[PDB]
Formats: sequence, C-alpha cells, structure tokens
Amino acid sequence: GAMGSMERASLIQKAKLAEQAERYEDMAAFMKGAVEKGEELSCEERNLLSVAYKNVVGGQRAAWRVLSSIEQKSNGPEVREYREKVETELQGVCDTVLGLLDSHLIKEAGDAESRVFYLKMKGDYYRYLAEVATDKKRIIDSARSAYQEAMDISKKEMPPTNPIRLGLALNFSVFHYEIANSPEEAISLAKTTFDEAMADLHTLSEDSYKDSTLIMQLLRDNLTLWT
Amino acid sequence: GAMGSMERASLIQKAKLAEQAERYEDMAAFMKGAVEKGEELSCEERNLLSVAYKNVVGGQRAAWRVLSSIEQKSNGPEVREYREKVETELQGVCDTVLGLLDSHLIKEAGDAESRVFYLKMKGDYYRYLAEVATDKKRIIDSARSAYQEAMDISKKEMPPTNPIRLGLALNFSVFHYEIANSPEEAISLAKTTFDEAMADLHTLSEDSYKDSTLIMQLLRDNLTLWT
Amino acid sequence: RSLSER
Amino acid sequence: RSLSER
Ligand SMILES: N=C(N)c1cc(-c2ccccc2)c(CNC(=O)c2ccc3c(c2)CCO3)s1
Ligand SMILES: N=C(N)c1cc(-c2ccccc2)c(CNC(=O)c2ccc3c(c2)CCO3)s1
Ligand SMILES: N=C(N)c1cc(-c2ccccc2)c(CNC(=O)c2ccc3c(c2)CCO3)s1
Ligand SMILES: N=C(N)c1cc(-c2ccccc2)c(CNC(=O)c2ccc3c(c2)CCO3)s1
Ligand SMILES: N=C(N)c1cc(-c2ccccc2)c(CNC(=O)c2ccc3c(c2)CCO3)s1
Ligand SMILES: N=C(N)c1cc(-c2ccccc2)c(CNC(=O)c2ccc3c(c2)CCO3)s1
Ligand SMILES: [Mg+2]
Ligand SMILES: [Mg+2]
Repeated sequence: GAMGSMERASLIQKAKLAEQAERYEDMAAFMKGAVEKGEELSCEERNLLSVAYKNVVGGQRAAWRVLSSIEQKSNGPEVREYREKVETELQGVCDTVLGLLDSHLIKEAGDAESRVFYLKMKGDYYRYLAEVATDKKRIIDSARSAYQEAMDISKKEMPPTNPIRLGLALNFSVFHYEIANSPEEAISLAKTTFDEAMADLHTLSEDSYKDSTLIMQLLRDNLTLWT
Repeated sequence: GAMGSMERASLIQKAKLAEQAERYEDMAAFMKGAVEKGEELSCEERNLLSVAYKNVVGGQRAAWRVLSSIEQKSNGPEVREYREKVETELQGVCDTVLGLLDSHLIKEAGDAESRVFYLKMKGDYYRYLAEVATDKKRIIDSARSAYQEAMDISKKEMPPTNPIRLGLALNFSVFHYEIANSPEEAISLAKTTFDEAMADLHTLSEDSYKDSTLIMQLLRDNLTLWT
Repeated sequence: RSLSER
Repeated sequence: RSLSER
C-alpha cells in the first residue's frame, strides 16, 4: 500500500478533509490505508469507508449505464471498448472493497454492530458486480448470502429502527427487485421493514427519530414504485 | 503517450462518449491523445478539449479552495500536506495543457479563429496557476500577455458578438478583477464588451443571438457584483 | 430505477 | 467570486 508510510490518525484526518473537498477517490484511498493498518474501524470510520467507496463506484455505475444504453441502441468497436474499460475499472473497485472485507474486516468484527455493517457492504459490492455480470449466477448467490447473514444478526441484535438495520433491509430489497428477479420478496421485505420501524418510533429521541424516518422515506418511495 | 496506439477518430469518438458519461478525466486523456497526433483540431474538437480540462481543473480548484480555507482557519501537518498534494496535481494538469498549447497547437493554428481559441486557453491555465502561486508575478504576466494577444487578434478578425471573443473578454476581465488587482480594468473591459455586443445583436440569427446573449449574461452578473 | 441507501 | 465562462 502506498499509504503504508502514513500514520493511521493522519489517514483518517485526510479522509475527512477529502470528503469536505469532494475528492472521493482520495477519500477511498485514505480509508483503504486506514483499514490496512489492521485495527478496528469505529462507527464514524466505517461510515467514512462506506461513503468514500459508494461515491467512487457510484460514478462508475452511472457512467457504465450511460455507455451500456448507447451500446444497446447501436445494436465500430469504440462504444463496446470504452464500456468494457469502465466495467473493468468498476469491477476492480468492487474487488478491492470485497478484499478489505474478507482480509480481515469481517472476521475481526467482534460485535454485531460492526459485523452487520461489513456484511451489508459485502452484499452491496457483490450486487454492484452483479449489475455488470453475465457467473452472474454465482455473484447473485454471494450477494444474497451476505445480505441474509446480516439480516439474521440484525434481527437478533438491533432494534427495528436502527439505521444500519434499516439501510440493510432497504438495499436487500433493491437486490431482490433489480437483480434477483424477486419483486414479491422485495415488496414483502420493504413493507415488513417499514411497518416494524413505524411501530418502534415511539421509543426514540428526536434525533434517532430523524435517522430512522429518513431511511423509511426510501422504503416508501420504492413501495410506491413497486405497487 | 498511452493513447499513441489509438486511432485519432477513435480518440475523438471516445472523448464524446466520456463527456456523455461525465468521465472528464478520461475525456481529457482522450483529447490529449488526439492533440498529440499532430493534426488540426476542428471547432468541435477544440470545444471538447476545453470542456474536458475545464472540468478536471474545476474539481481541483474547488477542492483546493476548500482545503485552503480550512488551512487558513487552523492559523498537525495534515491539512497543509493534503492542500499541497491537491495543489501539485492541479499544477500538473495546468502544465500539461500549457504544454499541448506550446507544442504545438498555437504555432500550428493557421487562422485567427483557432489561434484566438488557444491563446484564450493559455491565459486561462496561467490564471489557474496564478490562483495557487506565491513567481506569482511571472505567471500573472504570462497570463496577461496571452489574453492580450488573443484580444488584439479577436478585435481585428471577429465580430463583437462572436462567442469565443466574448468568452475571452469575460475571462480576461475575471483575471483583472480576481488575480491582477485591477478591478477598474475588469469593469472597463466587461462594460465595453457587453455594450459592443449589444449594439451588434441586430446582425444575428436566432441561434447566434442565443450564443451571444448567454455570455452577455455572465458579463452582466459580474458587473452587477463589481459596481 | 429503485432507490438504495442514499 | 467572479464568474468565468461557464
Ligand atoms: N463523515 C461522514 N460522512 C459521517 C460521519 C458519521 C459519524 C460521525 C460521528 C460518529 C458516528 C458517525 C456519519 C453517521 N452516518 C450518517 O449520519 C448517515 C446518514 C444517512 C445516510 C448515511 C449515513 C448513509 C447514506 O444514508 S456519516
Ligand atoms: N445505535 C445507533 N442507533 C447509532 C449509534 C451511533 C454512534 C455510535 C458511536 C458514536 C457515535 C454515534 C450512530 C451514528 N449514526 C450512524 O452511524 C448513521 C445514522 C444514520 C444512517 C446511517 C448511519 C446509515 C443510514 O442512515 S447511530
Ligand atoms: N402487493 C402489496 N403488498 C400491496 C398491494 C397494494 C394495493 C392493494 C389493493 C389496491 C391498491 C393497492 C398496496 C397499497 N400500497 C401500500 O400499502 C403501501 C403500504 C405501505 C407503505 C407504502 C405503500 C410506503 C411505506 O409503507 S401494497
Ligand atoms: N461536445 C461539446 N461540449 C460541444 C460541441 C460543440 C460543437 C459541436 C459541433 C460543431 C461545433 C461545435 C460545442 C460548441 N460550443 C458550445 O456550444 C458552448 C456553449 C456555451 C459555452 C461553451 C461552449 C463553453 C462554456 O460556455 S460544445
Ligand atoms: N463563428 C461563429 N459564431 C461560430 C461558428 C461555429 C461552428 C464552426 C464550425 C462548425 C460548426 C459550428 C460555432 C459553434 N459554436 C461554438 O463553438 C460556441 C458556441 C457558444 C459558446 C462557445 C462556443 C464558447 C462560449 O459560448 S460558433
Ligand atoms: N464604475 C462603473 N462603470 C459604473 C458605475 C455605475 C453607477 C453610477 C452611479 C450610481 C450607481 C451606479 C454603474 C451602473 N451599473 C451599470 O451601468 C451596469 C451597466 C451595464 C451593464 C451592467 C450593469 C450589466 C451588463 O451591462 S456602472
Ligand atoms: Mg476486532
Ligand atoms: Mg494548421
């Protein structure tokens, strides 16, 4: 790692600066360096890691979708070639994230909060691989298995309003609808998740209430599209 | 150049795809490859080159401004170090563009339209260097000299509504106000440019009228701020 | 398209 | 800040 010579605390500080500067590639590199130090990531640091790679892969996914749409309408080699270039770059980022999770974030995640967070990430980055795969079958199964393990732990160890649990269920429901050809599973998961969170809002402070209802909005938006 | 093995036509096509995909770093790399083939850039291709590098350096400038503001308020080494990293990357992009212009876009620009376009670019990229310089004196003089040569040619060879001429005068006026501590020069240039364009709108088609009045809006916005 | 966590 | 060509 080219970040191996930098102190962990300096990598975290620079990741926070990169976020403020909207330099998400730098942010991701700094957070990869921090992970590779081999110590726990705190809740804040896990959020930094996730935000950084979500923004990097998000731009790649948006580009890939533009190019894939152009390639489809065209049906010279240039559109295919450039789509393949972006696709390879996207796969490389996903492989990098999955490698951090497998060596050794997940096994070293010594409580439910941290293990669920990383297993949700594992589902997400296999899902992004599935979006461009054609082999696609294996990736889909890996994403479902990671999401489901995360769900099982989260249902045992977190309340139904916990925002990590809510965002996990939201993204698993998107997986079912958009990737796995399981729209009924998507609807069932989003609806039960929404309803069980609603019935638990009375237990929350004003600030936690805001956290939970933000994700609940996204569940509602999908259910409105899907039904 | 890593683009030396790609056909010129394929580089131009991929630059257009990269623009649609909002992949501006890729777009700039493709257009650098096309320039280095050693042939003319058409009006469309000059616009592609300019859009690509404007977006790349634009993100760098925005990041540098965020970090410089944080560094100023702080007055460990981390903010300075990271600001310096972004600054060096920004200078490298500007040096790359100035190198394309000097070897050999400007000398090979065999008419006024193309020479003015490239000299405007030369002023712009020296101006971006000046924003981060402290030596700053030399850069300021280089920017002013390029802009002024472009102005002299444009006044002799283009009508007052030509959008390249208008955008040149706009950016030279920003140079005067923000870089050269010459706010009166900025006001004088923006006002004469606006007034002379206005008096020439009657000569234009609906489409050229739209081109010119768009830049005239930016002249107006600055004059409203400056007076 | 469906909306993921954002 | 002043506005350049955009
Ligand atoms: N520097 C950052 N970006 C963050 C820092 C922290 C933090 C700070 C101190 C202590 C613990 C955590 C965050 C907490 N996470 C959110 O607030 C959040 C809200 C909505 C949402 C997401 C995240 C994901 C998409 O939808 S984010
Ligand atoms: N046990 C809880 N309920 C929380 C505990 C903490 C925490 C832990 C240690 C230190 C400081 C704060 C939270 C911080 N908040 C988030 O991480 C967060 C918020 C909104 C959100 C997401 C994440 C993703 C989707 O939207 S939440
Ligand atoms: N296949 C299903 N399960 C559904 C079928 C219908 C339906 C039935 C008969 C007539 C018209 C529609 C549903 C109605 N839509 C919702 O109930 C809805 C519910 C909860 C919710 C949101 C939207 C957002 C957040 O929480 S849902
Ligand atoms: N692919 C692109 N991005 C472009 C392609 C062409 C083109 C196409 C065919 C023939 C000739 C030129 C453009 C012409 N230039 C503008 O229309 C323009 C308008 C406003 C403005 C700027 C540029 C700079 C900032 O303010 S841009
Ligand atoms: N002689 C003229 N008036 C023009 C001729 C052409 C052209 C030349 C060859 C082929 C097709 C078209 C133009 C294309 N348009 C631009 O390049 C353009 C438009 C708006 C704008 C900028 C640039 C920068 C600021 O805002 S303009
Ligand atoms: N130092 C100068 N030159 C100016 C001084 C004053 C002034 C004088 C007395 C009282 C109040 C203001 C000016 C008024 N503002 C404009 O005239 C203005 C003109 C043209 C124009 C735009 C704005 C936008 C596009 O074109 S300009
Ligand atoms: Mg541990
Ligand atoms: Mg020539």
